[PDB]
Amino acid sequence: QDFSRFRVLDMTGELGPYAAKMFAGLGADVIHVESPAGDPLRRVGPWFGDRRDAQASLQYLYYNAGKRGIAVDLEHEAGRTAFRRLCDGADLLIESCRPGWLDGLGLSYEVLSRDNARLVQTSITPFGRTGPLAPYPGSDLTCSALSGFLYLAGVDGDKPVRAPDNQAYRMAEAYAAVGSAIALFSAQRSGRGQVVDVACIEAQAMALENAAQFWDLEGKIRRGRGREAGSATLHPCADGFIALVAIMGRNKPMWTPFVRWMEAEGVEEWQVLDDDKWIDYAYRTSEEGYATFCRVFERYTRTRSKAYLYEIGQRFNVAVTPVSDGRDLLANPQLAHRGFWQTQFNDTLGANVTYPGAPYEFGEMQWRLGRNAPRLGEHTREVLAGCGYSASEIDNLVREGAVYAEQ
Amino acid sequence: NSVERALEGIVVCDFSWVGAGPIATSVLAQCGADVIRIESVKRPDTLRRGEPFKDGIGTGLDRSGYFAARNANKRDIALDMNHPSAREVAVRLIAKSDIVINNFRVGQMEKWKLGWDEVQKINPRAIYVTMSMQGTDGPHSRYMGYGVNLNALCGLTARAGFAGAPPFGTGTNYTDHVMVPTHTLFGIMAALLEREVTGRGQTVSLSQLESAISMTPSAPMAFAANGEVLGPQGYGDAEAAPHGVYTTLGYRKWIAIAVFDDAQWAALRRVMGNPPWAEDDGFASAEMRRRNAAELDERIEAWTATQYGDWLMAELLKAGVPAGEVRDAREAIEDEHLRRRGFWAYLDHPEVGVTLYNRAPIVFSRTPLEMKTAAPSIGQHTREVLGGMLGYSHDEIENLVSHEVLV
Repeated sequence: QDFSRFRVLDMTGELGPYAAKMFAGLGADVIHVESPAGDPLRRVGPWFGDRRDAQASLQYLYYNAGKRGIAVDLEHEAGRTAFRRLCDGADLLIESCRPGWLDGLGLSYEVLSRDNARLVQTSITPFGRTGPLAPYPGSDLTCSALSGFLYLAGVDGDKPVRAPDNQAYRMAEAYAAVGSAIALFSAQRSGRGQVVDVACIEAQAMALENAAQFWDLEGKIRRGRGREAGSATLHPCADGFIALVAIMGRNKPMWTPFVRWMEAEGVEEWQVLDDDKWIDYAYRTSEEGYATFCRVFERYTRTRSKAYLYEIGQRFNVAVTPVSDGRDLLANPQLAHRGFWQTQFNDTLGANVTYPGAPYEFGEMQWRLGRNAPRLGEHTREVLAGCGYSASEIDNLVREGAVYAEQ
Repeated sequence: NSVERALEGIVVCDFSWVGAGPIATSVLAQCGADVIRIESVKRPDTLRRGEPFKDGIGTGLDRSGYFAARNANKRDIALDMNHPSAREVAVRLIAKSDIVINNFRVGQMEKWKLGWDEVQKINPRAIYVTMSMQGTDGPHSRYMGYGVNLNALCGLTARAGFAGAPPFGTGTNYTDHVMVPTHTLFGIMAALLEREVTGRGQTVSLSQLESAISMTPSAPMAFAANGEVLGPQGYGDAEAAPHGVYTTLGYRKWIAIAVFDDAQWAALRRVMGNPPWAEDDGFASAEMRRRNAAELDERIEAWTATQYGDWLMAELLKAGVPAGEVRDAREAIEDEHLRRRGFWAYLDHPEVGVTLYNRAPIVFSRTPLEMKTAAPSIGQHTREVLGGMLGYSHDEIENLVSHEVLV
């Protein structure tokens, strides 16, 4: 019944959680496992209003919608026993623990899969479970730095800027969901799971575009796009910025519609653009070519809004888009037509929360947001009962601090 | 010598020919799937003519690392699909394929009588994958864009920049590289998992814009919740302090350092030699380090500028402080860690010799990814596939390719 037959344990924090969310979105039984200290993602913003409490992190609410929540202390012998029982009944464990931590607690993959040969265990870490960086801490910025990705977010000698929403983490998590699903598929057929090791530094090296090949093939170090006239360039307009791809390569058929747009709008000096010199990459990246392009085009763009340029540029069959802000996104009429934004009342917050919606559509499966993200230990009791614990054993575990159940 | 591959026996009919499609099928090919690219010699993949080229020599169609890095391990048959006899060949292939994926203009496969309706009858086990910029119906459904356009449209670019400055984005066509291919792959695997139960394939459809927003939730969620646009923050962070990019010795040399709690701040102070300035009350708490971030960054950079970044990175990591040099592509290629992990792979090619590729960012403990063959030339496997897999007679093959239905 969609993915309902798959049980996924999700022991993740600031790093990790989008991977189990993807399983939850197709209906899997996903259980978010926290320590009694709480998932650290609960303590990072942005925030719902002025609230700063454990349910107020918009990221927490988003990445952990569709999951139940339990709290287990794996530093406690009793907790490790409950965790082992949970794993005996799990198809998939996704976790972002420090390399070596679970092994050091006697919870290696071999232990976790002893009575569950099909178990898949996916580890999401900054650098991997192994190798010379595995002992050492990493964060979104420092993974981005070490992977090569961060360096590309600038030109010349300028310091680079960060991508938003911890893309080191998100890239690893997306590939970890893919690796998890591939190993799960393989386990369906072989009866044997395995370990799936996804490192942020490797996942981000997937996003170097062609920088690694520029070095291997030509001995060239590249940085970011943005200074090739009319080709992946950003331009100021009346109320923000737009992104333009009027030409790539020697593709004059891309450029001619752009010249027609400029002519039709009566842009001053549009004839400067009506010249085959713009078909040459070397001219487009020259200081005079880039400066002249910006001079002509931005005299026009500065007088017009994002929405106007999007409408009119696309009317002329040119690849122009707005540099959308959050208000633009919520107002986007295509996303409105598609029903993308999902709003779900949150009882803990006493308010509606709006979330991104489905990243894909299926002929037979249904994507869904799922339940509001759990409170700390919200489902500890009902999940342990599901694994065969009675009340008294569970009350033992709470009183000894091996698990935490909410009020 | 028994090698286990997670997607053994899976066959992919791959019409995709630029953008995210080929990146997704590259991963399938590393898992043991037989990915057969359909590529017409009249309509070659445009990346074949894109730099970088071996030694900067862009002759022919088999020298581009832009093309090559996305196409290892694939087979390639040259079919002219607007020739009538070519359809019958594709039909035989679809009859043997688990996955059909394409990028043709909306309605083209339907014009060839190769839409889902017809594919489901050719092979009810086939999974039929398509994608669009932002959906195939709705007010913006005919709009055009590339990865850089989607970075802008999805909200990423506006939040990738220094405060008060023009935004930058990632410097790349980022949405193409990880966001879209990982969601495509997860959808494919979900359909494959469901098919183990139902025995039926189904359609998988992706809006690239919606896949991108799904990994960049903060911009729209913060505006929806709070009615205020969430601005970009350069290379800072909302919680960590200090958190930034700092000069070290050498050309365009920077180190990323990110401190998340008082213990890591004490460690950074220790590595700095415990200078009295860092003992000021103005830096004693995360909250004060955030408040005084500008001064803090100036003082940190005055010290890092006197240091070798590799030595400083190592000392900080060994003190438990997240740190990483801001690496260029050469440094990533030469990294001890990525090389010990086996991320980089060199493959021999009949025209360009041994050149650099990489596996996808997944280390499977039992069914590891494989890197076997360099990117194919157009039609490299035409005769092999037609004769060995699709059952055409030697005579029929030479008839199909003498009449130049296939090359």
